[PDB]
Amino acid sequence: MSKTDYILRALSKISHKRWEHYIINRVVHTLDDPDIEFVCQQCIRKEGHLGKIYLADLLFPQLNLYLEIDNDARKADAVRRLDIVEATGFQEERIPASNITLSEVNKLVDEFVRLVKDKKEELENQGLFFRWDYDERYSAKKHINTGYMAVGPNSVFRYHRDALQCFGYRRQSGGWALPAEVAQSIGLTGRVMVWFPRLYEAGEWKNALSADGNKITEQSLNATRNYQETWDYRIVMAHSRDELNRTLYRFLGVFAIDVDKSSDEVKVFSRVYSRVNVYRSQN
Amino acid sequence: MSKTDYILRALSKISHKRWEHYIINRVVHTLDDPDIEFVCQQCIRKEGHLGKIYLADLLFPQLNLYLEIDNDARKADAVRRLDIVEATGFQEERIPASNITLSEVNKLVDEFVRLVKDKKEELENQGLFFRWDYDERYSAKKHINTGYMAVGPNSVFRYHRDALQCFGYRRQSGGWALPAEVAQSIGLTGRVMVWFPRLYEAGEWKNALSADGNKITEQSLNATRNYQETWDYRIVMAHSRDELNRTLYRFLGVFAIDVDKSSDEVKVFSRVYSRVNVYRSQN
Repeated sequence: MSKTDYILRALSKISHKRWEHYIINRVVHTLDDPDIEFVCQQCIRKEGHLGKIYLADLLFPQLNLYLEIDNDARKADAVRRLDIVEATGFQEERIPASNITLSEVNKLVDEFVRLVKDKKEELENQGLFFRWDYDERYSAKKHINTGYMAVGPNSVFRYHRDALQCFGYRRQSGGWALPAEVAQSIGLTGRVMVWFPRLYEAGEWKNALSADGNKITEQSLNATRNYQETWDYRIVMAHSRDELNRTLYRFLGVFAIDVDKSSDEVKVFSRVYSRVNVYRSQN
Repeated sequence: MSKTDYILRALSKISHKRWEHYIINRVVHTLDDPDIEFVCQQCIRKEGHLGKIYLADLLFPQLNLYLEIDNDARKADAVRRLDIVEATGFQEERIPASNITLSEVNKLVDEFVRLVKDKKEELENQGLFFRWDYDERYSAKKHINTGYMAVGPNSVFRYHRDALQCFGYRRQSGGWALPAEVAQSIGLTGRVMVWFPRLYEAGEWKNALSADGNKITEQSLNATRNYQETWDYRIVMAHSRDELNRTLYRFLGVFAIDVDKSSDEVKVFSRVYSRVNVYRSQN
């Protein structure tokens, strides 16, 4: 789907909520910068472990900013396809969709579009800002540039071959063991794999994700596939879906078996690191 | 329906056509002037007697400007509710919805929004520009100010009492005879009425409007209501409908019986004047 195709669907998909459509459409158009990513109607986890999902109306991946304008339909469904993103150290600006006039409302938008304008001066003054690159939407490139990978809007991957490239894949269905070299290089101590899990009942696994974002539970339905956990860390790239029901893999963080809580039938993994360095064979 | 309610439905009703929604929404927002009327998806007759209806995407009543971006669904239906407007001496600017990039497309919008910007400098320099007045959307006020009334977006009226006020109604179902005073005052010579016709089969009349806009045909179904035309001019304010199926009365022009072509059963009226002065008992 083309960038414009993307841009044109983004602005036009918000016709349910009339107030939201205005304010979204105003700001994006107002701003008139095609070097700036924006996401619409992205469900979200916010600061503090709450298990509560919020709907962010505008999110700018490349600045840690989202706009909120104050739904159980979407929230329940996105969760259902793990279409969530953890937006921590993400600035929240807000706009009230009640008890206000347009002349004030698009004053706020006028103010907020300055933020977006000004919070990009910093990232350009500090040489951290990298112009929106749509065609590398779901690739490694960003991550190899940065050298690390956090939970966020950025760490999403179309295919397995795309996340494994951040961990030395040169050539990857199911799981991939990092070579002991890279494992140690990126600063994980042990025996380490990337896991591409389903986080629901699927074939022979009834898996699950805590509301927290912080505990994976996995339960084998078939028992000939009960096993002993030999891995010290799992880097988890969970199966999830688009608004258009396409498969993406979301980086959930680096997890590790909780051994007391775990069993042969039912293992429990806790989240240990919410980011991870990425491996380039350098210096 | 509130102005904002209007403004917010206007921008948000265009989600069928993705290219159109962008360009509409860009320009209106881009322009950011609440002292400017705009209409969306207004079907239209254009220069030269063609009987061909076009869809104008943006129309600014208070400047004779509409934007077109290049449908049989709407066209057929609007006609069906006489939701047409004759836009003559109306400037046409155009934008191609095919074989173009966004960076160019919103260049055009950037240019076109200058026109809208600059074609309002004239009407302010020449003291003719009167800031958008939504709550008098369908009233007489405009017309009493101007002193005359043309076919156009402006000459539309919620109730009969609203058009008859332009012709001396002080207090009006069916037809209203202008007093001989006003008839002569506004410069029509004869015996003159305002007609509020249905322009289709309705109860005891199978009426019709030529594709031209220029000939009303009326045929009595009941025959005890065949009559001799005694009126010299009919000022016609035709029954029509909103996008939301509310009744409005559109000024079609000043018409007169074509006597050769007419009959007892079936009278034919031709359009003689496409505007009309309006009566104030002055000087």
